[PDB]
Amino acid sequence: GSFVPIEKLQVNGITMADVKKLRESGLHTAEAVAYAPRKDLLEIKGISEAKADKLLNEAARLVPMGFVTAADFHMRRSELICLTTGSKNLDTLLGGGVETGSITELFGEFRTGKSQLCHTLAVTCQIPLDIGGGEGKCLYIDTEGTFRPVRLVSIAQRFGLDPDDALNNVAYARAYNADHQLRLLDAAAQMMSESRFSLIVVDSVMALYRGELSARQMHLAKFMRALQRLADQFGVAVVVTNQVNIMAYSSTTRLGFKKGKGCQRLCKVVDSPCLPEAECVFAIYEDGVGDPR
Ligand SMILES: [Cl-]
Ligand SMILES: [Cl-]
Ligand SMILES: [Cl-]
Repeated sequence: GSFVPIEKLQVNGITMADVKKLRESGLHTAEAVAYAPRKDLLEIKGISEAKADKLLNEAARLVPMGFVTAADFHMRRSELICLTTGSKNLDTLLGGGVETGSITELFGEFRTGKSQLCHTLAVTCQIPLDIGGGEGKCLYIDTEGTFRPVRLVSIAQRFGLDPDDALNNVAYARAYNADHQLRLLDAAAQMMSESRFSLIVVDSVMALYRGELSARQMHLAKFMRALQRLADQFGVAVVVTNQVNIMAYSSTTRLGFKKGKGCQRLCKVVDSPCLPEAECVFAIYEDGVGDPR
């Protein structure tokens, strides 16, 4: 578990009925309750101002909300799960792999390995922590109708998983428009509180554009917040592709992809608040992302 069950707040007066309203308002985790703005709670038909306090205080008991030393914070970060990309080179570039808790943006032109990396991740997020996995399910939001379950079979076997189980562990959803894409997230909160997910994939967030450009950006920004909110509330890793700034601001780790020779691909760290601006070379294989021969 990478988040505190909201049911743990049903004490000292908090009822199942109270939590029921919280869930209904979209809070399915203690962290969610802990990170919710007081105003949001108060505007919930049924929650008293004195009750909101009860909730906040209780949640704050289960979820850290105070100060700690930068030294301590460093330690905690070093404990974050980093999902393996399947490539030693790439994992090294990312200081271990895809960092859970924030958004990693995969950008570049079509056929640069972005989608392939997502297919691999959809599987490695399911494997044992001991081997760079997240022992959790994957929420896969596809806006281009390019996801292909069959590609995951070969990948699962490569990691010793039973293909049937691997495909069963991926909650797939095709989004047809921005409002739909955003609507899918609300349902994801519910699912994630019912089964352990370790990763959310959105290929690609830029579909958000298909005079009113300002409206597009405002929608894109709202979607990215929702994604980061889910990362905070459930402690999962989030990867988003971007076919080719709201993205530079929202994304934590931004990786640029270019096509290399043959099945080889290049990946450069474009933005990161802690990773050095370096680049590596990885490859694409019938059984997922790996390192060059
Ligand atoms: Cl750090
Ligand atoms: Cl490719
Ligand atoms: Cl790609």
